[PDB]
Amino acid sequence: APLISVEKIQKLAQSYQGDTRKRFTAWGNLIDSLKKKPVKIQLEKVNSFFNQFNYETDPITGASDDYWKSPVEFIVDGGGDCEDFAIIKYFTLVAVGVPSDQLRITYAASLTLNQAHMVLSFYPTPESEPLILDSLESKILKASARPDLKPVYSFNAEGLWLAKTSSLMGDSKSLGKWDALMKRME
Repeated sequence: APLISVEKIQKLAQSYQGDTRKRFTAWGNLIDSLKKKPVKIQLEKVNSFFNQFNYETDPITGASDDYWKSPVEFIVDGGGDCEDFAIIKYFTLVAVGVPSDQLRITYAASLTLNQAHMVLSFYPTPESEPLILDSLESKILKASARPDLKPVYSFNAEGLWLAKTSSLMGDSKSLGKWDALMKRME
């Protein structure tokens, strides 16, 4: 189960220069600063730190790009699409100590944009309404406060779940891009 660590990040920073090196250093400092902080602060600061980056879209569809970026690729490129934002936020939150089973990257239909839109969902308990960490909204809001998002499926390092339409947990590796992304991280 692939890992982000401050030590790995510090070494990565040294292999780059200029603003790219600074981005790696800032990412590791973020992770160090958020350990043993209140969950809500962990969520907020990971959300806000990454929300500053370049938001990419496919210039033809206006939606997400085909390729899924690992956290290191996101840092190197200085950004990515909505899916890439959710992915780096996920791995960073696991790194600061939020239990992975409370985090599910969520593929949703945007009823307002008329296109797919990915976010990170945080579940206080499995039967709670999730809190939505988004790249097109600075606030973290409950699912019911985001009626513009209709979840389709969600996933993390461990599993895959279809949105209702408790459920059977598929293998996360059956998402080809996700399985490949996690291997790239090894």
